[PDB]
Amino acid sequence: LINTNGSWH
Amino acid sequence: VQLLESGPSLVKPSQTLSLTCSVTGDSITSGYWNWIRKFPGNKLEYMGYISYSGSTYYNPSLKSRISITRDTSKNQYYLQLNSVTTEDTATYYCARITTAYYAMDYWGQGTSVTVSSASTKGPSVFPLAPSSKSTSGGTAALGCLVKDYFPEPVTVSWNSGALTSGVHTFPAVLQSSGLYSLSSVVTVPSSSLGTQTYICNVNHKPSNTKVDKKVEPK
Amino acid sequence: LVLTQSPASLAVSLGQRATISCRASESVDSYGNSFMHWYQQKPGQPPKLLIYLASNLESGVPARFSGSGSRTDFTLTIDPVEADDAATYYCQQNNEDPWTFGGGTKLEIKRADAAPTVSIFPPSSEQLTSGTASVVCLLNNFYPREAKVQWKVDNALQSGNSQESVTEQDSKDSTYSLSSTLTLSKADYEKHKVYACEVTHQGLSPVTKSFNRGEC
Repeated sequence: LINTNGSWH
Repeated sequence: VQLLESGPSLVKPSQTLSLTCSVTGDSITSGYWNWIRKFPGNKLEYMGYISYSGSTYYNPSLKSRISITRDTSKNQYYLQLNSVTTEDTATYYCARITTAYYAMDYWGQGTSVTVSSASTKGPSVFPLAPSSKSTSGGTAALGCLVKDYFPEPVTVSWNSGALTSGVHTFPAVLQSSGLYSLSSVVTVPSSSLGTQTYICNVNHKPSNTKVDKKVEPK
Repeated sequence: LVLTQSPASLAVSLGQRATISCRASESVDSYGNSFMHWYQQKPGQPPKLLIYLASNLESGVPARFSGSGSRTDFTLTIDPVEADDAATYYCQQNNEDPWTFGGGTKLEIKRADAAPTVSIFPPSSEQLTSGTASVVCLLNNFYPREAKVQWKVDNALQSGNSQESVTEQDSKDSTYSLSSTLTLSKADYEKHKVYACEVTHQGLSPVTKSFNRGEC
């Protein structure tokens, strides 16, 4: 997973 | 993995706070790299990260006056907080997040930042001499008074760290003058007072001061 | 999202079970994981990762610690609790913006009562030189934390000229220590002879620890 603006996806 | 923070202990209001985090044992081009602060009163606030690719995420209640940057060829990243106020006094931590845990596993020892117009002042160190009035059983109490410094923090060791058993370094009190005062104490056998040397080692990095005081019985 | 830590504090006896709860206002779960983590912090130390992803034990953490829950309901449990476990505990969620810590939970260890050993220290001659006289009273290794310290000077009660601080709970014997400092001018200190520090504690009658000026 990777995080973008707080959310992991 | 080791993270070391650096920066100023005392910043004036409405000015910019600038902190550095140096990383060793790992590259900042992997994972995420966070800033965290602890306000007086112990509440914890996440500030934000810079990712392995240079992208940032900021706490919405600080996004306006915060910037996080990095330098990959120094394994360093940097916190900037503009227009500080007294409410930004806190201990500031950097920390790492990996995809193995998705949590902040490795931290650095914090850095204390006080926002204030007052000038830095180094402490006076006085002995708390052991005597028949600080002894009980075969145990003698003794310590050092660390008086009238600013700002926080002060750290105290005994015998350069060789003496850790029995030590109590109390929280500092704020005197009506604006200067902090602190005491540290240790308990030792009273039969050791004549042979063993006891020295308190008082470190006040904000004033760039270190004081070593030998304490002897009355 | 709001993380409600409950309770704010919690006293437990050695060997018993301590449960700390953390509720979110929205689910912190995504992609098959609970993005909830528990940290322990002690004075003068960064926080320490105990439990990541709600139930997973960090390496080098004793299995006395454990966490459970999903969605919006998580708990940490220490069973059996040890003297080294006296600390503040925090939950933290990073599933979604804004990442937030819980308010914290101060864990106290309940032990048998311990009266304080009272020491008194007169001002050093080096400080008197400066024209100020600090007098320090130490209350060492006592439980419970509640203790009252009153200063007397020639049997007269003092107000507004003293301050005190207490240490956190000791990681080995689960006691507290207390330091009190009376501050006077060198001139005032030289006009009085009996300097006394009277301690009321549950583990004690009151015990006045005094010194006399000049006299040994």
